[PDB]
Amino acid sequence: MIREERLLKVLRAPHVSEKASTAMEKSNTIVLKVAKDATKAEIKAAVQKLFEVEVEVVNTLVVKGKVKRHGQRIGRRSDWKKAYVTLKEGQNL
Amino acid sequence: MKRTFQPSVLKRNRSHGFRARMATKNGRQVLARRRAKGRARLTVS
Amino acid sequence: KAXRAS
Amino acid sequence: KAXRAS
Amino acid sequence: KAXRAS
Amino acid sequence: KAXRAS
Amino acid sequence: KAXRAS
Amino acid sequence: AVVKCKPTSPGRRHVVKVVNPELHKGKPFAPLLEKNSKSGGRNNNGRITTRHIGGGHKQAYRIVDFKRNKDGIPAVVERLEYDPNRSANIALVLYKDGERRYILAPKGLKAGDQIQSGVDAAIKPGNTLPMRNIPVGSTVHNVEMKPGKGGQLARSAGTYVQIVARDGAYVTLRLRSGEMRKVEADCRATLGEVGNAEHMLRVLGKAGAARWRGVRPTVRGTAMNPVDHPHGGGEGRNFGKHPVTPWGVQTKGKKTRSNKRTDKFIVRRRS
RNA sequence: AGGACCGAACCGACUAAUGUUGAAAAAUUAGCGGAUGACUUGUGGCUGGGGGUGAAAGGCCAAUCAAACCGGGAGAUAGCU
RNA sequence: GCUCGCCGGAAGACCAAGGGUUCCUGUCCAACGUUAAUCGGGGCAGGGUGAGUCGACCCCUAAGGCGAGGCCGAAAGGCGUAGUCGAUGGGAAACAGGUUAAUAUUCCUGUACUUGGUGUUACUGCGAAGGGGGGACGGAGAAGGCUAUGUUGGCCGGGCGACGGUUGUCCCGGUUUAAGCGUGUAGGCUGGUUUUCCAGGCAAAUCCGGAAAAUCAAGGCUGAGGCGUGAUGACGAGGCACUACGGUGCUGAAGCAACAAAUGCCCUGCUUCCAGGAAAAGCCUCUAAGCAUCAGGUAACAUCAAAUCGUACCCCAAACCGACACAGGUGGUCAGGUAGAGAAUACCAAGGCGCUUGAGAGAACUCGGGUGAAGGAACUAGGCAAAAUGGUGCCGUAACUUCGGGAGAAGGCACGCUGAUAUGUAGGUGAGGUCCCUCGCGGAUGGAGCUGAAAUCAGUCGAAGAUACCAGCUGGCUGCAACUGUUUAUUAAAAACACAGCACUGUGCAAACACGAAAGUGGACGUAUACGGUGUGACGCCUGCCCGGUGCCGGAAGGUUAAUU
Ligand SMILES: [K+]
Ligand SMILES: [K+]
Ligand SMILES: [K+]
Ligand SMILES: [K+]
Ligand SMILES: [K+]
Ligand SMILES: [K+]
Ligand SMILES: [K+]
Ligand SMILES: [K+]
Ligand SMILES: [K+]
Ligand SMILES: [K+]
Ligand SMILES: [K+]
Ligand SMILES: [K+]
Ligand SMILES: [K+]
Ligand SMILES: [K+]
Ligand SMILES: [K+]
Ligand SMILES: [K+]
Ligand SMILES: [K+]
Ligand SMILES: [Mg+2]
Ligand SMILES: [Mg+2]
Ligand SMILES: [Mg+2]
Ligand SMILES: [Mg+2]
Ligand SMILES: [Mg+2]
Ligand SMILES: [Mg+2]
Ligand SMILES: [Mg+2]
Ligand SMILES: [Mg+2]
Ligand SMILES: [Mg+2]
Ligand SMILES: [Mg+2]
Ligand SMILES: [Mg+2]
Ligand SMILES: [Mg+2]
Ligand SMILES: [Mg+2]
Ligand SMILES: [Mg+2]
Ligand SMILES: [Mg+2]
Ligand SMILES: [Mg+2]
Ligand SMILES: [Mg+2]
Ligand SMILES: [Mg+2]
Ligand SMILES: [Mg+2]
Ligand SMILES: [Mg+2]
Ligand SMILES: [Mg+2]
Ligand SMILES: [Mg+2]
Ligand SMILES: [Mg+2]
Ligand SMILES: [Mg+2]
Ligand SMILES: [Mg+2]
Ligand SMILES: [Mg+2]
Ligand SMILES: [Mg+2]
Ligand SMILES: [Mg+2]
Ligand SMILES: [Mg+2]
Ligand SMILES: [Mg+2]
Ligand SMILES: [Mg+2]
Ligand SMILES: [Mg+2]
Ligand SMILES: [Mg+2]
Ligand SMILES: [Mg+2]
Ligand SMILES: [Mg+2]
Ligand SMILES: [Mg+2]
Ligand SMILES: [Mg+2]
Ligand SMILES: [Mg+2]
Ligand SMILES: [Mg+2]
Ligand SMILES: [Mg+2]
Ligand SMILES: [Mg+2]
Ligand SMILES: [Mg+2]
Ligand SMILES: [Mg+2]
Ligand SMILES: [Mg+2]
Ligand SMILES: [Mg+2]
Ligand SMILES: [Mg+2]
Ligand SMILES: [Mg+2]
Ligand SMILES: [Mg+2]
Ligand SMILES: [Mg+2]
Ligand SMILES: [Mg+2]
Ligand SMILES: [Mg+2]
Ligand SMILES: [Mg+2]
Ligand SMILES: [Mg+2]
Repeated sequence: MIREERLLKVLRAPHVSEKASTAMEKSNTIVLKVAKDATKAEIKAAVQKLFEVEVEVVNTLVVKGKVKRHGQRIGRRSDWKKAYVTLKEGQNL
Repeated sequence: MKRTFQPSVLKRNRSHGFRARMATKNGRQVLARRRAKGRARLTVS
Repeated sequence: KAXRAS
Repeated sequence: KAXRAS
Repeated sequence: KAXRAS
Repeated sequence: KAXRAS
Repeated sequence: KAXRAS
Repeated sequence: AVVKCKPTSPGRRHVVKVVNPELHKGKPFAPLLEKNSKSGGRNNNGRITTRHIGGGHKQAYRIVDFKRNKDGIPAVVERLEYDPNRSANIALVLYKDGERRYILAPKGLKAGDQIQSGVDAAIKPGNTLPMRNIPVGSTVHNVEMKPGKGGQLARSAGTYVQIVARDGAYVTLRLRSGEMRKVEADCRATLGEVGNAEHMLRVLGKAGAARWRGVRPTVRGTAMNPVDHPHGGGEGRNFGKHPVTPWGVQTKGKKTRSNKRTDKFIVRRRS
C-alpha cells in the first residue's frame, strides 16, 4: 500500500516515440516519463490504480539531460526517469 | 610521452574534494577564501 | 516515497 | 573493528 | 605492544 | 617439427 | 627451425 | 650442512648455503601465525628513520614462546621449522595437555625430545628454569632480564650466555658481547645454546640475496655531495675529515651509551 | 639450478641519420641493452620544502630545483641600466 | 558499385581508466575540418541507455586514513584505544537463440539458477560480542589427462566453368547448438569407525587439540573432460516469394568421424627450492548466559520479495593524457589460415583501413633507398656510416681458467624437388571385432583408419635450395671495473653508484641510532651469528714504517676553571 497522493504524483507523461510505439504494439509495454525518485513498485502501483490495467513488470532507466546552447550560452536539460511498463497479456491501453 | 596529468576521479576527490578540504582548518580556510572571492566552483567536487 | 514537502 | 588495520 | 594480534 | 626436412 | 639444439 | 654452490653463473660462484635437512618442508602451524608489517624503515611520521630497509620476501610472524611459563607440563618436540623472522630455527612443541607452542630450537634438540619448564625441571638442553635453580657455570640462552618478562638475551643463532656467578638476588652473566651483566636470579633461562650455529657461515654471494632479506643499498658518505653528508664532496676521491655519521657524530670509536639507569647492572663492559 | 644463455611481448636508451619556426617543448627511422629478476606493470596508499626521496647524477619532488609552487611582508633593496 | 592497395598478436574485436552525448536519425554548411565538401566527432532538432543473476551500492577486511574517551603539545595541533572507514583482494545466482536506426547475459522466446521474508506440514536442542575449523594464499619446474581451436575425411546442398583440360583422386559452401540438470571419469588428497579419558583452546563445549583401547582393512573428500538430457527445439548452405533495390516475409539439407592441439582447464594440484610466501567476513561446527510443551533449528511445499544507481558512444584513440582531428603516451581481455621454434617474420582470413589538399613536371640541392668498373680504409679524430656475418644438423674447435667456462671460439661439410626402401617407414593415435568381464566413463588382444619424423640409395632443375622476410661478423694485444644491476627524465651510461666479500667502530635492549618542543614511532614483534655508522669492494697473493699533529679511547694525582657562596 502506497498512498494515493503519492501514486498521483509519480506518473508524469506518456513518452511518445517510435521505440515506445513499437514497445506497445509488439511487447504490450507502455513507456512513461515518471518522477525521478519513482521506484518500480510505486510506478507499478500507480499504473494499476490510475490506468486500471494489470502490470506484469516495470523496467526503469534515467535519461541524462543534454547539454545545449541558447545564443552561445551553455545550459543543461534536466535528467528524467523513463519507465517501460509491461502490461499483463490482454490488458490493452 | 607520459605527461603530468593522469586523471583519476577517486584521487582527485581524495586530494582536493570538498570533504578533504573540510577535514583540516587550512582546507576550511581555502573554502572560506574561495567563498569570499565568490567562486562558482568551490572545489573539484 | 514523500520526503521532498511530501 | 581492531589491532590488525582494524 | 600493536597492529599485527597486538 | 623441424629445421632438419621438418 | 626447434626441439633438437633448436 | 654448509654447502658451496658450483660457479655455473657469476652470481652463484661465491654462494654458500646452510642446508638443514631436518627442517619441516611443509607449512607452519597456522594457529601460531600472524602477519608482519613491512615498514621500509619508516615510522608513523612516514619518514625513513632506519636507512637501508625495504622490499625482500613477504613473511608471516610465528608467535614464539619466549616466556616458557607453562611450568610442570612436559612437551615433546614435534618438528624443527624455518622461521623467516629470526636467525635461529624454531621447534613446534606439543604439551601433554594438547597445547602447541613454538620455542627457539636449542643446539642438539630434535623431533621426539622432551622439554619442561619450571623450578623442578631437569638440567638438560631446552628446559627452562629460574637462574636461581641453574648451576653456576651453565650455558643458557633466551635469558630474561626481568622476571616473567620473557627471554631477551642470547636468542640469535648459535648464541648463549654463561652464568659466571650467583651473589644474593642476582646472577652475573657473560653475554656474547663479552659484557659481564647482572640479572635477577628469578629471571628464567633455557639451558644450552641457540641452534643453527652454521648461520654465520652463509655467504649471500650476490647483491640480490641481500635484497631478498629486505636490505637496500648503502651509499657511502664520500660518494655524495657536501649537502647530503659530511663526507660528501671533492674533485676526485677526497676525504680529509674525521669519519662521522650522516648527522655528524664521530663514527670510529666515539662511545654512544648513555644510560645511567642501567649502569648499576653492568659489571664489566665488553671492551 | 641460475641477479645463466639466444630471442618477441614488456622494460630500457649505446650509435647514426633525420628533425631543430619539429609530426613531437626530447621524437622518428635503422641498428642497440635487459628480458625469472637487485625484473616489470595496474590500482590505491605514505613521505612536504632547508623538508622529502635519492644503487648518489645535486638526481627527482606536476614541461619549474644548489632549496618547488601559490599567496602574502611587497612599491624588498637596486651608489646600476 | 567494380577494381586496386594497406593492417591483420592489428591499423581487428571487447573493456577498465578517463571523457561525457562524441551514439542513431533528420536537417544545415556561416564558423570549425590545415583544400572542396553535398560529408563530419561541426551547427540545429528529435530520438536512444530497460537487469533478482553484469557492475556499483552492499557484507568483509589490506596498505593506510579518521578516531569517542585517552596520552601529549604556547594556541593551532600531534599520536593513538575502542571504534569506524578504506580495494587494487575475499563474499549468492543466467544461459543460448531472436530482435532496434540507435540497448541488450537488461527487451522477447526457450530453458535455468540464487538469497531472503512470510504461511503451512513434519520432525526437532536452540542459542554469541565467545571457542574451533575453514576461507587462506610463494617461486620455479615437470608430466599426464583434457578442452578451446584447427585440419582432413565423411555427409549434405550447389557447380561442370570467358582460354587447352575439368563426371573427378574435380570445384565451392555448409556441417552450429549454451547455462542448467543428471552421471562420476583421467587425476589429486586422506587410513576409516566406535568407546573411554585429559594440567590446552580465558567460561563451557557433544567442537578442536591431546592420550589410550578395540576393531576394520577400506571408506571419505576433491575433480577437468566425456556422456546423457537441455534440444520433436534453436540455428542452418541455400532456395523461394516480396522488394520503397536498403532490405522484409517464408521455407530449410547435412549437422558426423578421425587426427592435431594450447600459454586455457584438471591444477589453490604434483615435484622441488629458499628468499619460507595477506587479513577479515560469508561459510561449517561447538557450546555460554538465556530459552525452555515456546522461541528457535531442520527439511518439504506454497507464496511473496530481490530495491537503488550505472548501462548510449570512444577507449593504443580524431572522443583519454599531450594547447591541435598532434607520427608521442595509456592497464586488462580475445588469439583464425599457410609457412615457422614462435605471440618473430612473410603472405592472408574475419574484420578494419588508403592516414581531409590535390594536379602536373621529372632541374640543382636535400631526404629515404637500389646498383656500381678497377682499387679496397688510401676515408676519418675514430671504419662514423655502410657493406658484411646471419639458419638447422653434424664434424671440429686454441691460449687461458676460479674447472663453470673460454665456445656459437675458430673452421668445415650437408641442405630444393622426385622416386624407391615403405603406393607413408620408425614413432604417435586407435575403430569394429574377438576374449575375460567388481558386466562398464572397465581390462586384454586386435590392428582398420588417421597422423608422421629421420635415414639411405637413385634420379632431377637452376648461376644459386638456410633461395624471400627472418637471421651472430670473426680473431689477436692491452687500460679500467670482478660479475648481473644503478645513474645525470631532456647533450655524460662510464672507469661513476651499487654489489657479494672484507675491516674498523658503536650498540646489553626502554640498544645505539633516527623522525618527533612531546606523547610516541621506526630500529624490531629483532636481541651481539643482532642492529646502526664508516671505509674498502668478487676472488688470489697481500696489506710494510710513523701515535709528533688532528680526532677518538682510557687515566686523573696535580695545575687552571662556571653558576653558586
Ligand atoms: K656502498
Ligand atoms: K668526499
Ligand atoms: K636532496
Ligand atoms: K668526490
Ligand atoms: K666531483
Ligand atoms: K625551500
Ligand atoms: K579542393
Ligand atoms: K542489481
Ligand atoms: K544501494
Ligand atoms: K575453363
Ligand atoms: K552458469
Ligand atoms: K550439457
Ligand atoms: K548497454
Ligand atoms: K572505458
Ligand atoms: K677491453
Ligand atoms: K651502459
Ligand atoms: K695521537
Ligand atoms: Mg525483466
Ligand atoms: Mg537499471
Ligand atoms: Mg645500514
Ligand atoms: Mg631463519
Ligand atoms: Mg622481521
Ligand atoms: Mg656494505
Ligand atoms: Mg658525485
Ligand atoms: Mg656539511
Ligand atoms: Mg685528487
Ligand atoms: Mg689531501
Ligand atoms: Mg639472464
Ligand atoms: Mg632511466
Ligand atoms: Mg628504436
Ligand atoms: Mg647479456
Ligand atoms: Mg636476451
Ligand atoms: Mg658535481
Ligand atoms: Mg621536472
Ligand atoms: Mg634559500
Ligand atoms: Mg616592508
Ligand atoms: Mg620593485
Ligand atoms: Mg554536441
Ligand atoms: Mg555519428
Ligand atoms: Mg573549408
Ligand atoms: Mg554532430
Ligand atoms: Mg589518529
Ligand atoms: Mg567496513
Ligand atoms: Mg575490488
Ligand atoms: Mg552499439
Ligand atoms: Mg575438440
Ligand atoms: Mg574451355
Ligand atoms: Mg608463459
Ligand atoms: Mg555498450
Ligand atoms: Mg588528419
Ligand atoms: Mg594520435
Ligand atoms: Mg603498453
Ligand atoms: Mg607481426
Ligand atoms: Mg628525383
Ligand atoms: Mg647497396
Ligand atoms: Mg665498386
Ligand atoms: Mg667489382
Ligand atoms: Mg680485399
Ligand atoms: Mg689512414
Ligand atoms: Mg688522411
Ligand atoms: Mg658501425
Ligand atoms: Mg647494413
Ligand atoms: Mg695505457
Ligand atoms: Mg662494471
Ligand atoms: Mg651491465
Ligand atoms: Mg641526459
Ligand atoms: Mg645518453
Ligand atoms: Mg621501542
Ligand atoms: Mg671504492
Ligand atoms: Mg696501512
